[PDB]
Amino acid sequence: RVCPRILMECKKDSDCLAECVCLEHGYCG
Repeated sequence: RVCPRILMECKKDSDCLAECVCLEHGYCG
């Protein structure tokens, strides 16, 4: 559940660092 709250763009879930995932807005959780 390690996914600090940051708003960066993302194309796919792997694009985000840590355990974060790419949410509907196209940004990491």
